[PDB]
Amino acid sequence: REGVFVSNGTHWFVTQRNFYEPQIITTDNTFVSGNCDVVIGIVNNTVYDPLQPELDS
Amino acid sequence: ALQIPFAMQMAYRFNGIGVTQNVLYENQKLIANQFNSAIGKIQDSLSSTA
Ligand SMILES: *[C@@H]1O[C@H](CO)[C@@H](O[C@@H]2O[C@H](CO)[C@@H](O)[C@H](O)[C@H]2NC(C)=O)[C@H](O)[C@H]1NC(C)=O
Ligand SMILES: *[C@@H]1O[C@H](CO)[C@@H](O[C@@H]2O[C@H](CO)[C@@H](O)[C@H](O)[C@H]2NC(C)=O)[C@H](O)[C@H]1NC(C)=O
Ligand SMILES: *[C@@H]1O[C@H](CO)[C@@H](O)[C@H](O)[C@H]1NC(C)=O
Repeated sequence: REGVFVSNGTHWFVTQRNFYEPQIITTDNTFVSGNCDVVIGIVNNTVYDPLQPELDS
Repeated sequence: ALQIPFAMQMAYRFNGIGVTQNVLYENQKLIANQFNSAIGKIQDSLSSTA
């Protein structure tokens, strides 16, 4: 939604474009459009869903 | 000068005009082809219009 995806070599994070401030990638940081077969250079990772732990417990 | 992939640079350029970056990424080939054709048209104009 804002910022870019970065990787320190082992983990992927999202951070604002003008200042390194890594955050866990969640559904509140990103948006969904299309699928994996269209975007050139898309990488595999996981997106944390803040709702899941609230309903699991 | 902070290196950035050109496609991501264009993603920022698109966000700056109110067009969500997924439009760029989904249409990256079309946009690149339109850019190359526009450049070719610039070449033809400069080579033909005194
Ligand atoms: C990339 O970032 C991740 C996330 O912080 C790092 O993983 C952590 O590393 C520290 C040690 O520096 C551990 O104490 C944490 O438990 C790790 N957390 C997880 C979730 O793995 C990772 O080490 C970083 N990689 C580099 C090369 O710095
Ligand atoms: C990212 O993950 C997807 C699956 O989540 C990978 O897609 C697989 O691609 C291989 C190669 O054609 C297929 O044989 C598999 O069947 C695909 N998976 C599924 C679930 O259909 C994709 O290749 C991965 N990309 C990278 C760069 O790791
Ligand atoms: C980046 O370019 C290299 C070749 O220099 C290529 O092997 C690699 O797959 C490319 N990655 C992406 C995401 O386009």
